[PDB]
Amino acid sequence: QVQLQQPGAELVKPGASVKLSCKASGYTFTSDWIHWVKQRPGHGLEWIGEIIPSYGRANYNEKIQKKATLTADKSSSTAFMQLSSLTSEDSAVYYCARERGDGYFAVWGAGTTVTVSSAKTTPPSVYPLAPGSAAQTNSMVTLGCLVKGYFPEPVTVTWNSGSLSSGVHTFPAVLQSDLYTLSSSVTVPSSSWPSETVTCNVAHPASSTKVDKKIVPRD
Amino acid sequence: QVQLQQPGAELVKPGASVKLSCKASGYTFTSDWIHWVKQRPGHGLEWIGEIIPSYGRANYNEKIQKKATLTADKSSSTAFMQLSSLTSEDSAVYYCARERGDGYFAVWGAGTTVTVSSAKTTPPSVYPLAPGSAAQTNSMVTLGCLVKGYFPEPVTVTWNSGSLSSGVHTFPAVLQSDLYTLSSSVTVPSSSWPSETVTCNVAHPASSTKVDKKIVPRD
Amino acid sequence: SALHWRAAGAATVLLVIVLLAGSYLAVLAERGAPGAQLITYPRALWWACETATTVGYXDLYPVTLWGRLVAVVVMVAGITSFGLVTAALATWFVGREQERR
Amino acid sequence: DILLTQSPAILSVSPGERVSFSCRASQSIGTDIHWYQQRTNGSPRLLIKYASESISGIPSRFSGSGSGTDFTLSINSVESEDIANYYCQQSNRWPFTFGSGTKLEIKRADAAPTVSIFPPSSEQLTSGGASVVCFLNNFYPKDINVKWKIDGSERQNGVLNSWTDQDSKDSTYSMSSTLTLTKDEYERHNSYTCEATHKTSTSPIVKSFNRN
Ligand SMILES: CCCCCCCCC(=O)OC[C@H](CO)OC(=O)CCC
Ligand SMILES: [K+]
Ligand SMILES: [K+]
Ligand SMILES: [K+]
Ligand SMILES: [K+]
Ligand SMILES: [K+]
Ligand SMILES: [K+]
Repeated sequence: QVQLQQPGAELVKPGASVKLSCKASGYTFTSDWIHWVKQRPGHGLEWIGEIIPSYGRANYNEKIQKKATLTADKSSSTAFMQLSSLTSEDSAVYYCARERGDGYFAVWGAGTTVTVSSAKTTPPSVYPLAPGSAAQTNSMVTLGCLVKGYFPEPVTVTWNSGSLSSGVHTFPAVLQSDLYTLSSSVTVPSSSWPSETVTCNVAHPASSTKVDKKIVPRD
Repeated sequence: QVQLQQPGAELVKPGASVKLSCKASGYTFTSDWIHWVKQRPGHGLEWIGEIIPSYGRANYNEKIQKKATLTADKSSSTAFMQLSSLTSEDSAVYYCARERGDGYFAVWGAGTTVTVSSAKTTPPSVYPLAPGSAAQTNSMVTLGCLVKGYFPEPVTVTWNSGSLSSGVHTFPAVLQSDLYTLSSSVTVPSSSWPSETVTCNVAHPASSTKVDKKIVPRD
Repeated sequence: SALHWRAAGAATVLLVIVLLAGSYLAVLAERGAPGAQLITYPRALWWACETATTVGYXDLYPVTLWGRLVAVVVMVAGITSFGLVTAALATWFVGREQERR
Repeated sequence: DILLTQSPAILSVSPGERVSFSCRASQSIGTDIHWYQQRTNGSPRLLIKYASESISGIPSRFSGSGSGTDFTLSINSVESEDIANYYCQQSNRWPFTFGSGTKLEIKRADAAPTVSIFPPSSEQLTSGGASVVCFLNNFYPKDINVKWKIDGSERQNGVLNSWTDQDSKDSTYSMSSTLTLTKDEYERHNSYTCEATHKTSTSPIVKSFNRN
């Protein structure tokens, strides 16, 4: 089972502060340290700090400006990172990781996408994408679903609740007027659709909204 | 209170010798070292030597020629540096500093400006600088005082015994015919002068002469 | 309080004194020698402790004649003191063992 | 002996921006590096000790980092009062040594100079001398030229100039030009002019006075 659980996203206004969480499960020892790593889009991994829950002490990366304060909760087995007075420079994915005190990160959280914007949260509109009536087909057919009008990132798109992974392409989002848009693509053998269902599941953590959209032929 | 007190200046003739002093106050410990640092105009800090008063031992920078001999006086809490057989190369500001035996210089003296010249001491002439009768004024007015005919450096210029720091510019001295000249500038709201006094205080340590000069409008 | 116990406590107080005087004199001896590292007091007291217990990691050590002479006094004072305690624990055990007989 | 190299020697940054000074030691010195600030005409001031430890009385804006041979002094959102020279110093091995220094320079908005002309004082004349002082204050960039005209005719003899370093109050520069002439030479002339040529104006800013 997932050893470190973190929220998928957090929207924060410039100057404001947010507190990220990392809930841990599995074996826990007195010698465990929880680390936080920051990664900006298209960039590398940057170490932020660490904390040893069993004792409550934290250390921080001195090469960078201190935006973080780490704390832990022994009873709930949760580590927290308080980021404060944020700006666009602070927008990135923040991962927590666990180290058994022997130097390497055995396991990582999925990461919390943080966005620092004055903008406002907005769920995505999910529309189907079935071939046009004149579109000829081969041994395979391609369907997809369009996701637009959302903010902030990210959204997770799965096909048939995950059972359909092969033949899937979800394109990167594009930003236009404080709203993101992306499309996901799926290819199944033409003889299997629409006899066998094909639904796209779209989750948008920042608004706590998950919606499905079955893909059927036009008219 | 000022922890290390040093004379403002010393004039020395080539070949002669001078003994600089550094009087210390505040907490004093057996583990204190007093350091001497030389700085030539426009250049960096150069370590000269150190002495541990409680024991009387001194060490010196081996990379440079030895012009210094350090001694200390336990009773008067004063450290002394005897510079001997000086030349123009030895003209610079000499600072003393205190280190609690842990490697860094917690506090520094104001420094003694040393000048090696065959020239002669000469107090500065302080003249006023009030706008001309035709000079139009804005919401602010600028006054100043001219200091010329002095030697050696330096001179310290304050406005209203220090209470007037903001809006002040004291230009670097210029050397001409064995005499220095400089001017200081002050800007106060035009409505405040001359209703409220504005006097420039000029101190010249090398001649033990401090003089004031109130600034009033012409005729 | 028996002699062995007194000599022990006395050895311990003397050790603490040798450690503080050793730290002071090592810095005094070493400043002035180019390349020396045993030159500020907090690390010299630590150097003094690891010398007295004979651990000698190292991370620091004297390079001058007087700093080394100071090092030898610290070594000998620590070895003597820890040895005095060992010998005091022996006198204690021997005495109590003659009572259990 | 340990050589401390500070590069670049001059660092230019924009107000509020983040800056970093570098200090490299010729050999490894753990964290035995200390940073000092020295403003124009001031004495050095301790800013950070042992590479990253705070000093009481120093704005939180200042921070240090590094261990080994490479050290950094950082300033979050630089401001005018930070204009100065910065030095590192090591205490790992005898003898202590200093780095050569980095100068912090701030790039602010262009500012026209405030020119002021001052006739010689009566106290000075009485001693048989005359000095006409002109101040070109709070301008930016520092590049500037000053011309003297006596009765409409440019004068060059007896003119001494002086420039200040970037001001730690507003990040500007100022200059003073002084025309020194005998009471005689000063008596056989009418008007004196000070002309300032600066990047902020195609036309020169001038100030003049006539001894009536
Ligand atoms: C049993 C003997 C243990 C000796 C431990 C010495 C540690 C020296 C040190 O790192 O100390 C570091 C600090 C500064 O960070 O120095 C101080 O002001 C502390 C005074 C000792
Ligand atoms: K041993
Ligand atoms: K050993
Ligand atoms: K050893
Ligand atoms: K060893
Ligand atoms: K070793
Ligand atoms: K033994």
